[PDB]
Amino acid sequence: SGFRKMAFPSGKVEGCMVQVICGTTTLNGLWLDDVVYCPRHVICTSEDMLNPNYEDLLIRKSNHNFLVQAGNVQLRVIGHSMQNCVLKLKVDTANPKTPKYKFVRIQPGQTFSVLACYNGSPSGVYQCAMRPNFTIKGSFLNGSCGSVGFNIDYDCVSFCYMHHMELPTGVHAGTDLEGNFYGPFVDRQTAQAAGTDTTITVNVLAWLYAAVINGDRWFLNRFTTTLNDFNLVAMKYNYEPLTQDHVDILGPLSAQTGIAVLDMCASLKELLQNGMNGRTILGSALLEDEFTPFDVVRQCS
Amino acid sequence: SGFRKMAFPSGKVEGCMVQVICGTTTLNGLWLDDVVYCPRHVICTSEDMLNPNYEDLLIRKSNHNFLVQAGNVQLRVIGHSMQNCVLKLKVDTANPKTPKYKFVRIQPGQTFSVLACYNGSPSGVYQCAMRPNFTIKGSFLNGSCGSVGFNIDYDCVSFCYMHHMELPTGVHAGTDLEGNFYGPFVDRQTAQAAGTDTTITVNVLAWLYAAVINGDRWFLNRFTTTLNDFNLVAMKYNYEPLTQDHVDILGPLSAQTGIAVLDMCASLKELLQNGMNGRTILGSALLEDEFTPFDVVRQCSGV
Ligand SMILES: Cn1cc(-c2cc(-c3cc(Cl)c(F)c(OCc4ccccc4Cl)c3)c(=O)n(-c3cccnc3)c2)c(=O)[nH]c1=O
Repeated sequence: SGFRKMAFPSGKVEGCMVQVICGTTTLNGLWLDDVVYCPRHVICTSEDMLNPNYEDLLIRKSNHNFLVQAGNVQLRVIGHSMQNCVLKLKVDTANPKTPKYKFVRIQPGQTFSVLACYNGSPSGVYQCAMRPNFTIKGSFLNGSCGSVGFNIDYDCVSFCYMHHMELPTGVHAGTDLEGNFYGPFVDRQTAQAAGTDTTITVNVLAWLYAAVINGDRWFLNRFTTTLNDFNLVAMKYNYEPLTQDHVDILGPLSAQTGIAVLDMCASLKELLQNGMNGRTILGSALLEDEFTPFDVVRQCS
Repeated sequence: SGFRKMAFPSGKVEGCMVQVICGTTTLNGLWLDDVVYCPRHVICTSEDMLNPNYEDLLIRKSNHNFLVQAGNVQLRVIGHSMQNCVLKLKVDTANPKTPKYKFVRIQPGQTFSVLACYNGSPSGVYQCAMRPNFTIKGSFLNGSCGSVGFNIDYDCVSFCYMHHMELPTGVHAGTDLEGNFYGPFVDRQTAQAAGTDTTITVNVLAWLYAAVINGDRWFLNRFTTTLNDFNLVAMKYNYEPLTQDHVDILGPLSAQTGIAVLDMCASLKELLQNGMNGRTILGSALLEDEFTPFDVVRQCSGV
């Protein structure tokens, strides 16, 4: 048993991380086939960052302005192009360690693993989730731009995130591997603030089901609730509204434990009202919201 | 900024995980050079596990009782021997993906990454600590026996743990890569429980320093305690004693924040008595103790 926040084995992503240098800038790149993906703000000076004209800055760049290093091997850039906020460096060598991969855009509440990298060198891996305000609560230092988030299914690596910036509140914003930002954020040094963050309700419910599966039942009660009555209460605690889609994806966990989804919603309503009272659930003194219903069936059932 | 429970990149270890079958038992092995390491209890049946005579059981076994699958490529076992509780299986081929490595034994309070595997295929990675009662609070399902714990220094993998069994309270027991158990446990189906666990005090203090570094500062105060006054309070809440060596390694965090160690102990003592009751620190409603001072420095300042 036991239930921890497991990240995916990072081996297939480590083999793709490289260092991209342009002028005074050093950040990370993702080497897949003969393409290196990195944030397009690699081409900026600090003065550009307030209102960068990325099209104007890139057209002034030549291939030899970009220094790419994979280990002790320096790759030769033979071309470049921009796709949304991601720069794509064509190189004369395909990465022999290129795994089976594909690019995906995830939705809030979805989880993935982050391979934090510095100077193209992987340093640590951790699991996190896309927040409802489209930020992630990562751990990033200066130099970590270009780090990627991912899931691995069987042997296919689905890249879903590339790290671009840290917001003033210490939270992090980025793009998918097609250069499209998650949320209303831009790669500009102007004033940007994430909206109010909320708890991922469907993930908390899935986590309570995993608690019942592992033998924790102290929080259940004899109550039920309607869907609308639950949302009116939960939204008073800054929880995300639960939808019928969410009710449906919890069915397998409801059928495995014999506890109806709206019955577990009644338990959560009471937990929000009473707190933990010194107790814990799966070793946590608060309600965890970064385990998806999919993740629960994976590590548990 | 930000702080999360961070594991080492597991790639150098993923390339060493193989599957080991003996009869009906299936678990994981560590393939380094031309030797595959795995728990010795793989040779036991359910009736054997009740009171095993390992030297007799292994003597009556053959190289042909060991099926070793590395991905889809079979590995011929050309020899076998026991070192303590770890079975060593000589194979015909050295592992081409063998990293620079060494076997080390860790102490309670030290942390390491665990690559949980199932049928020789890596499934997930997570960071944990060797508890003071020599257990680890891991996440293991059926078939994870043989998963290893490790740290990485530069390019060198320091293997420190191999998973053997789960205890009745849901915690886990295992050995170093030389077969020596962590804690007072034996690899036999018998009645064994873990001792009263305690909180790793030096790790909590380092974690509170990481909180200060990230802007969570409400728990600070102007007061100082003594190492004797603090340890008298710590023993009452099942906290490990704070030694002078623990204060010394918190030194870098003390200088970088301006919070002397015994000031942070005054903050910790007040948190121990007055509780938290839902108020959080680094998004946690309890005191985390699975980050060493070195973990904090590596993650918060990249030193
Ligand atoms: C040259 N250079 C720069 C970086 C790098 C750039 C950034 C970064 C990227 C962009 Cl597009 C920005 F608009 C930006 O201004 C943020 C800001 C400031 C003031 C008001 C509002 C806003 Cl929004 C910052 C970064 O946030 N980080 C980072 C730091 C800590 C944790 N995580 C990410 C790092 C790098 O890694 N390597 C490298 O060579």
